[PDB]
Amino acid sequence: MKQYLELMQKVLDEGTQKNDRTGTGTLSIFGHQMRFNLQDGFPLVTTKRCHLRSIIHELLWFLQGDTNIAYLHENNVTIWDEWADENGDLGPVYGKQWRAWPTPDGRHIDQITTVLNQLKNDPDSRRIIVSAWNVGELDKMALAPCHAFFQFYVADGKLSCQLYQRSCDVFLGLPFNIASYALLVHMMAQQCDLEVGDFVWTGGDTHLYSNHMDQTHLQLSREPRPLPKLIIKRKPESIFDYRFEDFEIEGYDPHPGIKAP
Amino acid sequence: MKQYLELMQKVLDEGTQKNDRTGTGTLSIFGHQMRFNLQDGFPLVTTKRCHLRSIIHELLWFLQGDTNIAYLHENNVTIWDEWADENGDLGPVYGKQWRAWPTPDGRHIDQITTVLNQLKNDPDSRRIIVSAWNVGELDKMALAPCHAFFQFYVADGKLSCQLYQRSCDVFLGLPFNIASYALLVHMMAQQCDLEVGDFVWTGGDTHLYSNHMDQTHLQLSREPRPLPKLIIKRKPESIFDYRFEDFEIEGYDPHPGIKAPV
Ligand SMILES: O=C(O)CC[C@H](NC(=O)c1ccc(S(=O)(=O)N2CCC[C@@H]2C(=O)O)cc1)C(=O)O
Ligand SMILES: O=C(O)CC[C@H](NC(=O)c1ccc(S(=O)(=O)N2CCC[C@@H]2C(=O)O)cc1)C(=O)O
Repeated sequence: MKQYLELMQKVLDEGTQKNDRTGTGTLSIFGHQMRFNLQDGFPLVTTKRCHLRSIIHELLWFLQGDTNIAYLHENNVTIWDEWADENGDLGPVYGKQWRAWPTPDGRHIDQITTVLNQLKNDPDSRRIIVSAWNVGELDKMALAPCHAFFQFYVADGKLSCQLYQRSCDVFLGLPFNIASYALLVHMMAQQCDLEVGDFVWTGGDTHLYSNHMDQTHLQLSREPRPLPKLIIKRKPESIFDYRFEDFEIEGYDPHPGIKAP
Repeated sequence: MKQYLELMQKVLDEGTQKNDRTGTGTLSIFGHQMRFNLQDGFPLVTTKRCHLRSIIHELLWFLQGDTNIAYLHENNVTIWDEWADENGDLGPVYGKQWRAWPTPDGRHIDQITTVLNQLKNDPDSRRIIVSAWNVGELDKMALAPCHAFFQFYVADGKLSCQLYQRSCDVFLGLPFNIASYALLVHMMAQQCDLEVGDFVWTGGDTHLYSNHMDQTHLQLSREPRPLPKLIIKRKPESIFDYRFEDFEIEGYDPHPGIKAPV
């Protein structure tokens, strides 16, 4: 996508060499922002074929508050396999904080239900937020949240969302993360009778791993294609009732998938 | 400052006319990002006189974990007065979350100390973060955090920081918030023997209140002066041991103050 390819080029040109916790290098930058007007098309990278199937199952899994990979396993989505313990558990990662953030008195807070009620009853609210950054639960997680904090906003009947991503793997994670939040905006907009607005992406530590450099060079030699259009085929009773078969992507004409280690 | 006036101009050119929680109208945009290279000078707005005195006292108060206005009130800082209850309490706002976020199992996490240690021992960490957004306690607070989430980054011996401000009062709040975090970057850099890098400001709901519009256009008719300079005169034993008198600003020559209604 244009913005996505300018970000890759900027990391290559301006990133500083760093050594992560695995001893693998990265070129990284700090602080970046991109804006996707969702009325211009669904923001699925076209410079490499992305597989929406895994993006869709992961988001649905998030919304159910499940942190066990079984459901992902049942549908052949393997992106979380390496973090899962012997029982397939991840600890209280994304989903559990979105649906049941634990409070000290033993209660739980459902941020998604709060957000839907804020969108329907107080759309101008300046605090329509979901945070996965539960400081007191970080040590229990297989991984601290990367896409960690998001906010919704309503103007002229359009629903926008901004994500603060504290850590971004530009080649492998980003394409997935942008599509995931664009997807969520379409679903929330539908449940709230709103049109779609902008998806604003903000990055903190934004990096390209050293073993993604051939792939990055290959991807940057390709020209982006017009964005596809997302179709929701059925409007469920609630934001927790979507199914994989409800989504269709039309006009998606990507360059070939690019594998990365 | 150039970045600040450009943001004012962006809110005026693109903003959507809305109504704040109290009705008082707002002009707002959603999503914005700007950067201040702290070696260029301390980012204290020059197009209106700002008092750094209040900004300094508030930051030392945050760093102590204090949520009562007594300290501020004693030092003639009244910016939090309208939110305090009859005993001066604000609930577990900013400072409490920064220094003692309560976990489900009964522990408390001191996020400032955690960040200080991560900067000294693992400066390339990608999770050098402080969050004031404690979902479980937001409704006990007198106000939910505006400057809600921030992250540190280290490159070429310089310390940078990015703030996610979910709600921004551009005219009244912003000048204070920018100087506040820039001061905090200086203090942390001093404690870990680093140089200052950039302060990255990101906005969520970024608005100008309708009764700040003439003050905003008055400010927009002025030219930004050269940035002042920050001189810290001592190196305390910890990030929690700074004193008001340890900070001096030099070369601050602003245009005249502009009062406005909160
Ligand atoms: O689509 C598929 O089935 C997977 C194909 C493969 N994707 C990835 O490895 C991939 C995709 C997303 C991610 S992620 O950043 O959203 N993410 C989810 C798993 C943990 C990880 C994180 O935060 O570190 C991490 C890795 C790719 O080449 O895109
Ligand atoms: O010096 C003084 O007493 C303040 C005078 C005045 N400043 C402001 O009103 C001002 C300063 C800071 C803020 S703030 O956004 O940082 N903030 C701190 C008080 C509660 C408020 C909030 O979260 O809503 C909000 C307003 C100014 O002209 O800068």
